[PDB]
Amino acid sequence: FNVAHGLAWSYYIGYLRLILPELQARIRTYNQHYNAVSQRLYILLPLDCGVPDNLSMADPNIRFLDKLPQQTGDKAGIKDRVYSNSIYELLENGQRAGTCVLEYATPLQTLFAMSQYSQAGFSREDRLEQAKLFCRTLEDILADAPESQNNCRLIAYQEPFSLSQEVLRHLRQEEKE
Amino acid sequence: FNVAHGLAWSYYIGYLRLILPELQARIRTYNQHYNAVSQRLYILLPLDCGVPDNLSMADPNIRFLDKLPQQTGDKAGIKDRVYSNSIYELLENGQRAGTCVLEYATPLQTLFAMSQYSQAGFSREDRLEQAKLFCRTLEDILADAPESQNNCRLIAYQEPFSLSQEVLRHLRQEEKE
Ligand SMILES: Nc1nc(=O)c2ncn([C@@H]3O[C@@H]4COP(=O)(O)O[C@H]5[C@@H](O)[C@H](n6cnc7c(N)ncnc76)O[C@@H]5COP(=O)(O)O[C@@H]3[C@@H]4O)c2[nH]1
Repeated sequence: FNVAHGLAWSYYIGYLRLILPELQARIRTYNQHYNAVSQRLYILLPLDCGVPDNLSMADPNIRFLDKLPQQTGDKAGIKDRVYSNSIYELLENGQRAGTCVLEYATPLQTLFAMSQYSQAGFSREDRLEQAKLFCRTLEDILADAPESQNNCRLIAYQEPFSLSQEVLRHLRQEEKE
Repeated sequence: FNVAHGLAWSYYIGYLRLILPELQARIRTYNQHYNAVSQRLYILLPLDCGVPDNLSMADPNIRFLDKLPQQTGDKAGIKDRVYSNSIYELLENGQRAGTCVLEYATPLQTLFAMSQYSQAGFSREDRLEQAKLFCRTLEDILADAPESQNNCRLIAYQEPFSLSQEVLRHLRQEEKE
């Protein structure tokens, strides 16, 4: 029916509510320790199309550089379950034009897969509007979450382009203020 | 409305479909390498109550021993995202009566949390039947999944007891055949 609403709240309480409070603290460690990546976490949400696993192939201008400090903790009986993220370099005309923490909204690929299996009661036409609904309920969550306080920026998009440009646009404008 | 159905399918396509095919292979590595833990993955699903993060406190007789070999791979733009599980010793009258890979159905604690936040449209009364629905749709998935082929056993339960006994019951009976 409306699976996206539930998955958005799962994205909050099982991930971002966990890693947002300590995110900025762990970026400082990397930058301070390494000779710079900006503070926010940038989450890609392709609405129409699917979610690749390697951004470098989704857009060659998005080159991955290094990892962050891992985040560990016991969650649901697994001692030292570790949450890790990735830092990507974004190029423009062969020039390093940005650096930041970039990743896809993993639940989006769950939706894409569920629209294939039969007994999920989820048709391939509903896919777009569910991706839209997911992108939006998550927006409502982050505006009034105490954990989200200039922590992350949603990058929604739909493709009939170049992704590296789309993320650059969000980077360039958060530096404006 | 009916959030559990969606979360069950998220549990399959984002976790068990990933780690079940290689699970048994990675258990052999541990046992063969370490001087024994049985092959299945045992997933706890408390329906009424919540999901603690440390089983040793949920039941003192469930003592954690060691970890498995980590499982890594790129998923949604995070290079070398790692999935790890935990191996627990289960005691009986102060005696080591079992060893296996044990964990909670993480989505269950997502449900428990969502029943608190206001704008999730999810009341605290619906909690039990949603946990029931989650336990069941997942059963339907594992019966006809090609990835699940004597890989894991669901341990559902509801508490007005001793958990270590409940898991032992499932261990003792899978050894009967
Ligand atoms: N991008 C990203 N990186 C992460 O490290 C990460 N960890 C969680 N999540 C996303 O947040 C939510 C996690 O909630 P939960 O863990 O309760 O459900 C998860 C979780 O129960 C199960 N799962 C995934 N990894 C593990 C794990 N290491 N241990 C147990 N369960 C896991 O599979 C469900 C769906 O995961 P994803 O569908 O890949 O995206 C998850 C999910 O939407 C992550 N997203």
